[PDB]
Amino acid sequence: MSAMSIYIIFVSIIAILFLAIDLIFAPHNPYKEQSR
Amino acid sequence: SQISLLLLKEIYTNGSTHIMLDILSVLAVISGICVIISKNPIVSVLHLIGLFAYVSFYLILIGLNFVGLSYLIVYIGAVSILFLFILMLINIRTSELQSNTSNSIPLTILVGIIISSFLFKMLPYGVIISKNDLFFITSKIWDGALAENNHISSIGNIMYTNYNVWLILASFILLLAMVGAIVITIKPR
Amino acid sequence: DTGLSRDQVEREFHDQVIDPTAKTFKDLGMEPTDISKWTYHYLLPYRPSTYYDLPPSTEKEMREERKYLHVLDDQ
Amino acid sequence: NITLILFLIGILGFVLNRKNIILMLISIEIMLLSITFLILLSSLNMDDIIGQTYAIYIIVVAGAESAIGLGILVAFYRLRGSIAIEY
Amino acid sequence: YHPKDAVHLGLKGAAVVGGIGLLFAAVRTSLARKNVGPWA
Amino acid sequence: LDKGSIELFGPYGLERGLVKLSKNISSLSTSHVTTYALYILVGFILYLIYNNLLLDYSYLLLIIILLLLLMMIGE
Ligand SMILES: CCCCCCCCCCCCO[C@@H]1O[C@H](CO)[C@@H](O[C@H]2O[C@H](CO)[C@@H](O)[C@H](O)[C@H]2O)[C@H](O)[C@H]1O
Ligand SMILES: CCCCCCCCCCCCO[C@@H]1O[C@H](CO)[C@@H](O[C@H]2O[C@H](CO)[C@@H](O)[C@H](O)[C@H]2O)[C@H](O)[C@H]1O
Ligand SMILES: CCCCCCCCCCCCO[C@@H]1O[C@H](CO)[C@@H](O[C@H]2O[C@H](CO)[C@@H](O)[C@H](O)[C@H]2O)[C@H](O)[C@H]1O
Repeated sequence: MSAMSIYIIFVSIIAILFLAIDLIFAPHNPYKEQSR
Repeated sequence: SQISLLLLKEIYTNGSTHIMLDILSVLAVISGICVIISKNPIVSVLHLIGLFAYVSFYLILIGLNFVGLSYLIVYIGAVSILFLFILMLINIRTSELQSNTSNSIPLTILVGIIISSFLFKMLPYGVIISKNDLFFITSKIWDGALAENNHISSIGNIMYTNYNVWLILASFILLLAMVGAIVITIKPR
Repeated sequence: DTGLSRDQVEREFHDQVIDPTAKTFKDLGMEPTDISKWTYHYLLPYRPSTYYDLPPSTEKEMREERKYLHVLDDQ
Repeated sequence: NITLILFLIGILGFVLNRKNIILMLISIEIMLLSITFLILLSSLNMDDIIGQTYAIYIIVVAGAESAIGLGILVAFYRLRGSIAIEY
Repeated sequence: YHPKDAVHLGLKGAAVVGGIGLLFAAVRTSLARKNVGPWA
Repeated sequence: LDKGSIELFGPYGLERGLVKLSKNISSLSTSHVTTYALYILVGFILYLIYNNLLLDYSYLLLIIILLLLLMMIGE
């Protein structure tokens, strides 16, 4: 394949992975809790 | 004796899949559908920024880099930003912009058939070119490849000389959009 | 705790049966409260309410907007 | 064929709009992106640079209508306080 | 001269003229000010 | 006749009909940009239908004359 294609996918993988560590490893509390 | 015509794949100087065009068409359509159905005008402008990107890539993918990059610089870069400014400062109650869309389904059905059935006949053969399937064929040239120019150099060779009247009118349209929009918004002094 | 497990699903099929030989709130001088009087309190933090979700305006207040300038043309 | 569909989307934005003067602003630009896009794809077919240039000048007039359009919409909002259409 | 099938041609006008008026009713429903629905 | 059918089938009939006709047509003009845009597209479709189906010119007049009568009728 071309190089420009493999480059965006690679960055896309890295950008997903940092989500994975956050969503896997960081704690997750369920509680997510007018003028002109 | 053996078949004279021989078809084989290209190992290194290949090209792109035509599959990507069918993908970028689908998302452009999908993105465009969400523009005119979204309740919030902020969201519709976002679906517009998406549509401009898919069309930009479609053009880059078929060789039109300068204009495809121009669309990126101009629409997503600057027009949709001005749209975002205004839309994030005007007070918008998102229920006063909501109309009964279900009524207009029959008129959507009617006008979709009539426009599609007529305008499609007007398009030329090359645009609707896409079971024996026709393949397009290309070959090299040498006299015409002596000093090849990128599309922007070819546009430049004629944009400022032969068709320079078009530059004059455009300079005046932009100049009018400067004076006129400043004069109808600001309080002088 | 995923909120569903093998034994927890079986808990779904039973209904609470009140022991008639067991003492209750009243024996402790207390009144239970129902959950309907409390839902607004304990769910108010979970209420996404911005200027967007507000109702369409009335003609009387649309007139009030004509006494204000909604743009600052000198800033 | 994509050019015609995207033209319909801009048309249908006018079919389904009783309250959004902003979507009327938007759909005009979707219609312009169809016509510019059709000119461009036919220019690639005929090996002509004038189709590319005509696209460029459509893009420049398109941005200028956005400035005039959002400028006039600002002038209206200053005295109105609402972009809504009573219906 | 060449005789013409009246019933056939008569229906054509009904669909041609009636077809246009169906588009007019589509305008009426789209501009309805209440939630009247598509089948209206 | 003189003060009757001659005036009902004439100046007084035409006066009464036309004023009602024009009140109805001007009841279309609502200064709603959203409604004006639909009217332009409607008027665009009819032009395309007319000058692409090669419809009989008489077919058009029936529509035009039939429309005028519906504006004569109120409610
Ligand atoms: C995009 C790639 C595919 C997805 C990859 C990432 C997957 C993420 C999901 C798996 C990890 C979940 O991460 C975990 O979620 C649960 C539930 O919200 C949280 O759990 C927390 O809230 C729940 C609510 O029911 C409590 O019962 C639990 O006792 C508490 O610890 C954890 O604190 C969090 O660490
Ligand atoms: C072959 C058919 C005949 C061919 C064309 C004939 C057309 C002649 C019809 C004209 C109708 C009368 O035209 C209209 O009459 C009324 C009175 O009735 C006038 O109305 C006027 O007179 C009334 C009398 O009370 C007053 O209120 C006031 O002076 C004024 O309003 C209008 O100013 C005029 O517009
Ligand atoms: C010697 C003959 C002289 C002829 C002069 C020229 C005649 C002109 C031709 C058209 C005249 C107008 O013709 C007239 O149309 C109007 C509507 O516009 C009708 O006016 C009325 O119609 C019906 C009654 O029939 C009413 O319920 C309705 O409210 C009203 O509009 C008259 O009934 C009709 O007679």
